[PDB]
Parts: sequence; C-alpha cells; structure tokens
Amino acid sequence: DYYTYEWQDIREVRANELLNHYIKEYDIPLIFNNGFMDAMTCGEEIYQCD
Amino acid sequence: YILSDTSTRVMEIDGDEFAEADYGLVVDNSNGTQELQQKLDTLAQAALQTQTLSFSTITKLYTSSSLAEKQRLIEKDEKQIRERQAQAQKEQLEAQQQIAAMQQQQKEAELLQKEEANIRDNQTKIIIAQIQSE
Amino acid sequence: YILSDTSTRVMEIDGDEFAEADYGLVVDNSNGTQELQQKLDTLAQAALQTQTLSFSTITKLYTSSSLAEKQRLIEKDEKQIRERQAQAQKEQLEAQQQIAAMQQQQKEAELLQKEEANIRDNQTKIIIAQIQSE
Ligand SMILES: [Mg+2]
Repeated sequence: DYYTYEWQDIREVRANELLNHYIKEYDIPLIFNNGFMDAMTCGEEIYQCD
Repeated sequence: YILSDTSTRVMEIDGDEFAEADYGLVVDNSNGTQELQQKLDTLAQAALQTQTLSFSTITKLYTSSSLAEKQRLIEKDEKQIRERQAQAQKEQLEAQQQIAAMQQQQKEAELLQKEEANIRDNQTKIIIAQIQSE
Repeated sequence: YILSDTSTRVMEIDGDEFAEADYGLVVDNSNGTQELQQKLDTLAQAALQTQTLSFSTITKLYTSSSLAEKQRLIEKDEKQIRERQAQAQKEQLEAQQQIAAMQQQQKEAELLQKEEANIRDNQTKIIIAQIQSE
C-alpha cells in the first residue's frame, strides 16, 4: 500500500506522528496556555524547544 | 514506538536536516484544513454507505490524524473494490460464454451423431441388397 | 482477576520497567478521544443494522473500555462476514455449474444411447438378410 503513497506523503505522516504524540504526552496546549498569560502581561511570548 | 516502519526509514533518504517548510510541509491550524478535514470524513461517511469503504477502513480513518493518510485510504479502498467489481463482471461474462460454449459443443455433437446415424442405415441397406443377390 | 490472559503476559517482556508514554500510550481526556468514542459507537450501530455486526459483539463493545479494543472488534466481525459472503457466493456459483454439469452428461446419455440403439437395429437387420439367403 506504500506504492500509492508519495514522498511528500510519507514525510507528512512522519511529521504528524511526531507531533500528535508529543502534544498528547507533554500536554502542550497547557504550555501554550501559560504563555498567553505572559503575552497579556509583558507583551512577550517565548518558548524554547530543546 | 511512535513511528511506523516506513516513517523511521525516512531518516536515511537525505536532507532531513532541512526544515519541513522547505519540503512543502507546514504546520497549519487554519480554516482551510478544518474544512478539508470535515470534507474528508463526510466523504468517507458517504462512502461507508453504498458499500464503497469497508468497516476496516473507516476505523483507520478515525485514528489517522493526518489529512494525507486518510486521503490515501479513500483512494486505496476505492481501487481495490473497483478492481474486484471489474473482475466479477469479467468472470460472470466468461461463465455464460462457456455455458454458451458447452451447449454449442453438445448440439453439434447431436448434429454429428444424426449424420453418422443415417449413413450406417444407408450402407447396411447396401448390405441387405447384397446378400440375397447371390 | 482484573486482567485478561493476554494482559498478564506483557510483564514477561522486557519493557515494563519504563513508562507507558515511551511506548506510545498516554492518558487523554480531550476533544480528540471523546470524538473517537462517539465515532466508534455510531459506526457500531450502523454495523449492527445492515447485518454486519452481531448482537454478541455489540455487548462486547459497550463493556470494552478501550478505544483500540473496540477498533479491533469491529474489524474482527467484519472480516468474519466478508469471508462468509464470499464463500456463499462461490458455493452458489459452483452449484449452478454442477447442475449444468449433470444436465450435460444426461443429455449426452440421451445422445450416446440413440447412436448405439439404431446400429443395433442395423446389425440385426443384416442377420435377417443372411438367414433368407440360405
Ligand atoms: Mg475478571
């Protein structure tokens, strides 16, 4: 079934399987939610990805 | 564990150093991709009925989380069934034709029987004419 | 008592010293997994009617508590019906062929009888003319 797939498709599945996991693992929507409170208080909204 | 067999071998085909927005892939939460997601599941629900997508495929669509995998499953399951219906049309066509072949083979067998049935009456009429003439 | 026969056996594999989120499993109460539980239970009902899913398996889905268990159960019974509907079509396909097989040999038995019938009138006819010649 990967003969009907495309190269931009296999790169897109791998990108989502990385992103769908770690959003649910770290609970990233809460990390972005604390960052909005600094946005309304400083005017700054910064994150480090390490 | 979080990636597949084909997804882990992407690391070998070169250049993965380069950002994904250089290879045509962007992170997008916008009204275009929610409209494409709501279309692609409504299209699958319209394909679940009329027996175009199996119940194996639709549960893979609900647990996909990527608009291109769930696009390829609609494409893959349509090509499989439309191949199966085209060969089912073909096997039903040749079956009535071999039925048309076996009825034709027996009626010329009936036809060849009555002509060999007739001549052996005719040549034995020559025999019963022959014996008493002595 | 609270676990299955398979679920007590993953302890024998060398992985349960580590967290579950290292093997792709997280706890989730979101809009994502709540929509999946609706989409599996609605697809179960559309499979219950149109005779694709039995009443025994629907009772297993309601008391399943896992969104991947009831994914593997709807795919289980749908594979059970598609093999039965394929073999019953093939059993009906050979049944018309074997009736057509036995109707073929019986009319050839009507064919092979009348060629050996008429020659028997012929060979006794030669005995008639040979007796009168003496
Ligand atoms: Mg028990």
